[PDB]
Amino acid sequence: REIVHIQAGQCGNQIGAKFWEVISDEHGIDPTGSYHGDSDLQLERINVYYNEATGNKYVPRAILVDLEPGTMDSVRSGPFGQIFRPDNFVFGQSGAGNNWAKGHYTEGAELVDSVLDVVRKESESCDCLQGFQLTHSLGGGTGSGMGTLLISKIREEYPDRIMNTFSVMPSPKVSDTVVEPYNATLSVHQLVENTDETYCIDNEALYDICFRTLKLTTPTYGDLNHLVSATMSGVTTCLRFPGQLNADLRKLAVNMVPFPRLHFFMPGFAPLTSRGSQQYRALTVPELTQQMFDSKNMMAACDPRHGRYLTVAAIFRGRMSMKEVDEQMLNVQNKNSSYFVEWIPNNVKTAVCDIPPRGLKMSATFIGNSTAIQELFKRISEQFTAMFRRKAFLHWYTGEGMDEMEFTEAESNMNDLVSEYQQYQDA
Amino acid sequence: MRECISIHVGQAGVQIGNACWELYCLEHGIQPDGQMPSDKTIGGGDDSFNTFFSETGAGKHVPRAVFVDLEPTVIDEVRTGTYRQLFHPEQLITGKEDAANNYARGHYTIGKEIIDLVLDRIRKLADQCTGLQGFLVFHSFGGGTGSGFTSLLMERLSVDYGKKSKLEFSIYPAPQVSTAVVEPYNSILTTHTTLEHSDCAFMVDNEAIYDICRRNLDIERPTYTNLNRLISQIVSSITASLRFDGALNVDLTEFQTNLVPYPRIHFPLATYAPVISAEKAYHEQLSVAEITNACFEPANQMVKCDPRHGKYMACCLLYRGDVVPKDVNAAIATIKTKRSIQFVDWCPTGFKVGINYQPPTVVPGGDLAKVQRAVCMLSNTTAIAEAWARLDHKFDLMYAKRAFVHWYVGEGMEEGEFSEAREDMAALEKDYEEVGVDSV
Ligand SMILES: Nc1nc2c(ncn2[C@@H]2O[C@H](COP(=O)(O)OP(=O)(O)OP(=O)(O)O)[C@@H](O)[C@H]2O)c(=O)[nH]1
Ligand SMILES: Nc1nc2c(ncn2[C@@H]2O[C@H](COP(=O)(O)OP(=O)(O)O)[C@@H](O)[C@H]2O)c(=O)[nH]1
Ligand SMILES: [Ca+2]
Ligand SMILES: [Mg+2]
Ligand SMILES: [Mg+2]
Repeated sequence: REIVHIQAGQCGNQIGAKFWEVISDEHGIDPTGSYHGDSDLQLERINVYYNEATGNKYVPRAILVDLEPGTMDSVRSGPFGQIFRPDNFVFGQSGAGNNWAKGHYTEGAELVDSVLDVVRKESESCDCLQGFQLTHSLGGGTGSGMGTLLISKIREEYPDRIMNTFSVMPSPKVSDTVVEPYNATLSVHQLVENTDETYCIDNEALYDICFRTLKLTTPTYGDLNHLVSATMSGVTTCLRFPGQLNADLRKLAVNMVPFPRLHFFMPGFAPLTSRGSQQYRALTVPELTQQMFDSKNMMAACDPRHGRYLTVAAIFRGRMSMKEVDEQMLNVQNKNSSYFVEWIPNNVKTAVCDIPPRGLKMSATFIGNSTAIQELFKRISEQFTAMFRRKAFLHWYTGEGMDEMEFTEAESNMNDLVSEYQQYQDA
Repeated sequence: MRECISIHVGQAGVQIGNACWELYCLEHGIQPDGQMPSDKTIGGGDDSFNTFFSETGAGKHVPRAVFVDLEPTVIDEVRTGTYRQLFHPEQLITGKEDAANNYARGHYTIGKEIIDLVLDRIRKLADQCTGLQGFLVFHSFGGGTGSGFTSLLMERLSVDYGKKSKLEFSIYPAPQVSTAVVEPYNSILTTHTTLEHSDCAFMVDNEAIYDICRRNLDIERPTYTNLNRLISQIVSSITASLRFDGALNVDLTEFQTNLVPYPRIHFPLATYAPVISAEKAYHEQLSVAEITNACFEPANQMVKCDPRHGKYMACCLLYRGDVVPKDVNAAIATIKTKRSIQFVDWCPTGFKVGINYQPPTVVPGGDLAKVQRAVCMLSNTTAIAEAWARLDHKFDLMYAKRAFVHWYVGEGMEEGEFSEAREDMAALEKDYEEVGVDSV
């Protein structure tokens, strides 16, 4: 069951590269593409993400996309820059100017067919393609605008495949431009309709974690991407290593998505660590379970106590007592049963994987579908409305052919999504 | 790629061009003959400084610039000056008869005779571009060429280059160095005509620059040379993001996204620091916090107005030199709890920051102290409308009596163009008033 990976825009390519860097190390693949590991667990399902090449070389099934060559040139000169298939580098020259319209309708529409040629070339090599995963931000132009354009066209050509995304949400605390709420709202509209699974990665939460918890006075994007790569590794563990639970993208979707539009997940992770800062003390299982559920460990700036969990997927990594894990997992549900919907019996599922990530002897990754996620979309909607009520900064969009009505629809659909999440919070 | 083409129109535009391009050369280590030893790619390249310089096979780095004036004596000094080898003779264009402080002559009578030749020479630069970003236009509001010919050119550029971006550096008249009583007329006419065709315009109040030279550099009677060397530093700070690369470097177009909430509202206020003499800068280091706080002293603005009695729609900080984000963030946090900084209710209050590690440079024998770090704030304030208000009032005083209007009518203009232009300015003042009102 092969997965085709796509990374779009500056953010998309910067976390996308970091992702391939991290899991390549876990699968024992060096920058050359050669395997140098000591466990056979590493190679059993390496076909999910890697293509097998001459000399038993492994090549990521990854497609790199951008409307400017800057970031992708940095990727190609980065640590694992050479592992990527050079033909899978598809880039324009004009950029998107943090403009959704440019990415979706003009600049990106010019490039999108070239990208789909590569997607198609990769897909036909697959014995049994299960689907796609996209990494991108929603606050810019390329990843947000062209990324959702790609999603729409992939769904057209592969309507029976799963679409998955890692979507970075914009935050004023970590902001490039004022129009990020516009770009994000337009994108969420697209995501609600055309993805089955979306990991909501909030730059607000990533900032707060770095500041409040990791005590980083002034966090960079590099710091923020330490958390993202750690989270991305964890939520894909069940897909990359042998196991019985949530092993493919469809079975994850069937277990996590009770209603088709409500497919926006809160990722969580424990223990939280900063770059370089060495951890010497391994956490106990009770500690991992408590932390991975705490709001301070959520990658989406939402209070889980303000909502209810529809579904939960948990993945413990390392050498530990699987009996202690099940005990602690059952304790959380039994002590805080109110925060789990009673009309989905046994909605918490747990997996365990012997291989821990690098630098930690054990870890836990959390994937929650909570109604509390509405707080994320409400926040975006408020920032959106503040500007839109005065039609501020809209000329950037009307200049590319967009009409005000399209903003109104996007606004309305996100507010509908909010109310849908609220409907089940009071069930 | 991302080439930018500079167009210097009239005496003010040209002489400011001299200051800017001299300054660029020193910043990039380019010699007066155009050679650049540090540049190992001979005859071309994709480096950041190539946005402003093209390269010949002989290793000469040539400004992507055109100089235009309807009279030859100012550009002749360039043709025979220190940097004469820098420009191809075709980049330097002159007529024989200036516009005589008359917009009509600059736009119509004299200007129409040379406009086609100018567009041809501009076209020759553009075709050498692999990815032309846009134009930077330098001109005065007061001169007949600066006002009249510029507006004609901007109109023609919109036709020949569609929606390709066009930025202005406009010299706003001051009585201390004024050359004509009719500069208010020329100012209103060119502002009205260029408004639809400019994407972003940086106004430079000559009186603001004049005062800074007097107060901060102790120059008893500033010359154009004093003013231009100061102006070129602000221009350099603004274009630095295009000419240099860096991790924390933010492109001017990204700032532009924040600075222009509506098409007509495209006049950012510039504030630069530190402006200080060698005598005072000695054994005195101005920290990040100090130069940042100086950005909110109205005495340091390129345009005379009071932002403390207005509302902000954007605030951008463009640092250069020894600066790190930590110190910037600390300085900003302090400032917000001590200054009169108030935003409109429909816009976020976060300051957008850019840093170019390349330190500030000064021209030999210049009045500015060489400092380790500088900052240019670009803000969008309703207060900048005060500059329109002062100009419009002076316009009204004369036009009520139709003083000097016959000089314009004699060159083919109609009084309807004056009234149309003034009505547009009144609408513009009202626009800046409307954006400041709280939402309902
Ligand atoms: N800052 C600065 N302002 C200048 C300079 N030269 C002229 N000005 C201003 O420009 C205005 C006059 O316009 P000019 O540019 O000199 O005239 P012009 O553009 O050549 O148009 P003509 O009437 O045809 O000569 C006055 O307000 C001057 O103060 C200069 O070198 N530096
Ligand atoms: N976490 C993270 N967020 C980023 C990064 N780069 C940009 N962003 C965020 O994404 C938005 C800007 O989008 P960007 O990816 O630069 O636009 P694009 O290149 O046109 O797709 C803003 O909300 C940024 O905070 C990054 O490296 N990491
Ligand atoms: Ca070169
Ligand atoms: Mg970006
Ligand atoms: Mg002249």
